[PDB]
Amino acid sequence: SNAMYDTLIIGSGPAGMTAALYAARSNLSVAIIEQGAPGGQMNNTFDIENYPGYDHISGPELAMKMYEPLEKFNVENIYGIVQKIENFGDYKCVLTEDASYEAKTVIIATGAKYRVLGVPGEEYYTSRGVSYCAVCDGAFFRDQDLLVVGGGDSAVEEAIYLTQFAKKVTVVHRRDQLRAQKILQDRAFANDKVDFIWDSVVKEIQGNDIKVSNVLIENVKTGQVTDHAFGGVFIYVGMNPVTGMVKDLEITDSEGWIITDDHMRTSIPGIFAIGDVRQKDLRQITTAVGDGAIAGQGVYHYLESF
Amino acid sequence: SNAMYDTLIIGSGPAGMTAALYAARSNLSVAIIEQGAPGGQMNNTFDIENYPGYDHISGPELAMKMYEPLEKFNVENIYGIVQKIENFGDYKCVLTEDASYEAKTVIIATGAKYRVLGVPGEEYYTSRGVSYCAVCDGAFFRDQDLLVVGGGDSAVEEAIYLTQFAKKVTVVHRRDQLRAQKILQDRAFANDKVDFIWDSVVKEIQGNDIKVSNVLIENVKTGQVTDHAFGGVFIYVGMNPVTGMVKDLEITDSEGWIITDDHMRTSIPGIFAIGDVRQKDLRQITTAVGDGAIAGQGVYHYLESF
Ligand SMILES: Cc1cc2nc3c(=O)[nH]c(=O)nc-3n(C[C@H](O)[C@H](O)[C@H](O)COP(=O)(O)OP(=O)(O)OC[C@H]3O[C@@H](n4cnc5c(N)ncnc54)[C@H](O)[C@@H]3O)c2cc1C
Ligand SMILES: Cc1cc2nc3c(=O)[nH]c(=O)nc-3n(C[C@H](O)[C@H](O)[C@H](O)COP(=O)(O)OP(=O)(O)OC[C@H]3O[C@@H](n4cnc5c(N)ncnc54)[C@H](O)[C@@H]3O)c2cc1C
Repeated sequence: SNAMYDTLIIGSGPAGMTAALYAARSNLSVAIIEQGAPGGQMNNTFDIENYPGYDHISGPELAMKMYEPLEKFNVENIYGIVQKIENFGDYKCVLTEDASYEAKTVIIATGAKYRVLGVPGEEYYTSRGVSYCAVCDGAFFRDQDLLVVGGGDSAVEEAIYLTQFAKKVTVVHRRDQLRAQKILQDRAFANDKVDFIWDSVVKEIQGNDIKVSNVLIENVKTGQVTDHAFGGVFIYVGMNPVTGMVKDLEITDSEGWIITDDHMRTSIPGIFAIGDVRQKDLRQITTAVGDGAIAGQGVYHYLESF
Repeated sequence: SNAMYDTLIIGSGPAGMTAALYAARSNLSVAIIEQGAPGGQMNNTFDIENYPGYDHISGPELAMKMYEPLEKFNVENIYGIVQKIENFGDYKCVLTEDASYEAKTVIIATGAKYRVLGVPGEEYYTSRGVSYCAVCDGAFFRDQDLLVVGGGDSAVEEAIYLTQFAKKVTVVHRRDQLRAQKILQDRAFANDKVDFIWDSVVKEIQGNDIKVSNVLIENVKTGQVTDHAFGGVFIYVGMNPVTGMVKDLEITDSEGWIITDDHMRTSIPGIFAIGDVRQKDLRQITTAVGDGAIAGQGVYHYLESF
């Protein structure tokens, strides 16, 4: 089994860990290849209040509470940064920067990464006033003032979604026009709680080491900086799926997200994808948990029908 | 909102409760109509070890740990047994045996019910040696003897899945032939750890008030009873989706499971179905949690595009 696993799972987020739980619980050889801390994007989240069974919990302690039940089920944890996964039909290879492992099934759970703005203080106050997920932390900033960065569909729709909690939502954008659909533009201009600052760029995010308190906004045309008071900032600039190690396999779309079906299975038989690395709409721990369960239990079926 | 909810959720299992969590967290009027105890089929499960974030936990305490965070989010809990849900386009009605409520969206989370055998002691030792779910409690009965009831695809495949933990698996069936596919029949006859008892019916399940210890098996041809020692019994006879209150809507299949797509939405716009009441393959708390999250967050989108 060391020479050839029943399942190797690339990634240790909620998805990968759930697939490992189900697959190993079914008495299969399971190993997770993880670059760094078990938890993924979770280790960057202050508080989480939309995972059922937990009123409130932080990223790291929930990651550990998901990881520790794996040792009981013989999940072998392997450090590594996967560079390539190649298919051989009856078996597949997964290559490290210094090792390489064989498995009958590969489950891809590498997730994605929120693109960033490049602003001093955004790293600092991330998940403390800075957020890239309105569905995620929007309910924490009730009756406060929020700043939304962007001018596409994502920024506008996430802004009017944020109107469900905040007293006011202002969006910044480095231009005088929106590139979003005219329907959502009209919907935004119609909502009272949203106003916008045109031809401007976020210069720097400032707070009191605890929360975000204010942001310095620079105007691209004039060049002068003015400070504004905001309880929160939400930025959406796009996201990067971690799919560099499956470019050879033609399982991704144009933007690089892996294509699967109801059963988490890929156009390549034996390889599955779960979680946020997937083509999907709602990217949450609850969705990654559903997904991971489906792949972990599907591994047994694929192996049995052999 | 009392006269017309943003969302009414029929059912209080993991699915319904997760949809209520997400929908209410998005600042929407949410009420759950539940017949009885919050938890659904969970309140019948001894131990659960495949829900991420919890090493081991019982049905009731996990149900409560999922329910209590709802009061914080203004989820209104309404007792009732839904008899009919009718559609009016912009709005829908949900009828009790004595009341009736209007909502802009209905989420159907009524789940299903495991059909039973009608045997004395099966009720008693349910989830204590009696189980209707091999994926669920199969990993508890490692290196023991297990009895599988049935002769279709479900019984055979669940039996050879049970070979991954048990030392031996014997299946009972009231006939001399199997009605399963010949491929799975051959696969079963090929496995060493499975043997079968033909032309027999389970007469009664017996134990020590804690575990299942033995079962009395009657032969349909002779009529004589013989006792056999089994650590576990797993029965699959089919399942009944709770879809009596949506017969009018043509959203079910021939067997009565609700048809949805990726987004949990039904052929009827505004009505969603989640959890085990759905047409799906893997029915777990993790799948119901994914599903419920998707519907709860989709309610906001459907309402906004109005
Ligand atoms: C600021 C912020 C706030 C959030 N708020 C919430 C919230 O309120 N609620 C909520 O439910 N979720 C929240 N999330 C999490 C969100 O749901 C994520 O999308 C989710 O954690 C993704 O899970 P996943 O397992 O699919 O992917 P991830 O957890 O992102 O998986 C990434 C993992 O893959 C590994 N990996 C990647 N490439 C390689 C490689 N080549 N080799 C080896 N390992 C590799 C990484 O090391 C990491 O462990 C938040 C995230 C962030 C960043
Ligand atoms: C013996 C047993 C063992 C199990 N073991 C496991 C396990 O190991 N792991 C695991 O993850 N899960 C386990 N389960 C649970 C399984 O995953 C279930 O399929 C799951 O709980 C279904 O969730 P759901 O919300 O989709 O449906 P359910 O939880 O079944 O939803 C049923 C709910 O709908 C309500 N309802 C139905 N009709 C009406 C109506 N007309 N009006 C009002 N309310 C109505 C009921 O009152 C109930 O609250 C087990 C279940 C059983 C019975």
